[PDB]
Amino acid sequence: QIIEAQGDVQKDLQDAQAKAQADLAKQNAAAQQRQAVAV
Amino acid sequence: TSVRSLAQAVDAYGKAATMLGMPKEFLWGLIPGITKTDVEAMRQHFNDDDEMTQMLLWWTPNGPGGEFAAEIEVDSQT
Repeated sequence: QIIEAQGDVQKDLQDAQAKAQADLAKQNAAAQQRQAVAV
Repeated sequence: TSVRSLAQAVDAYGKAATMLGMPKEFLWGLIPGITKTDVEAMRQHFNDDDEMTQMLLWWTPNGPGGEFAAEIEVDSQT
């Protein structure tokens, strides 16, 4: 039970971390395309 | 038909069970005041699903033990 609780809290922690990383990557790609499209 | 007091017989039998490793099931019928009917009653109801037997089986000097004392521990850990 203790290991399952720790695994669940971890799993949501890395799920939030992965979502944040994906959002950061999307924002970086948007910034890159915005700065590259200008000419 | 021994003329031994209950306290002496009980403590000696407990020491024998704990150290010589005699089967405690047979030893139940040797304490004075307990007959074969009492032994059969103990055997029939020793692991009942009711809360009474579960509480009295996993009993510790600092409160009930076993799963009852494990539930509070896992709740605190959670």
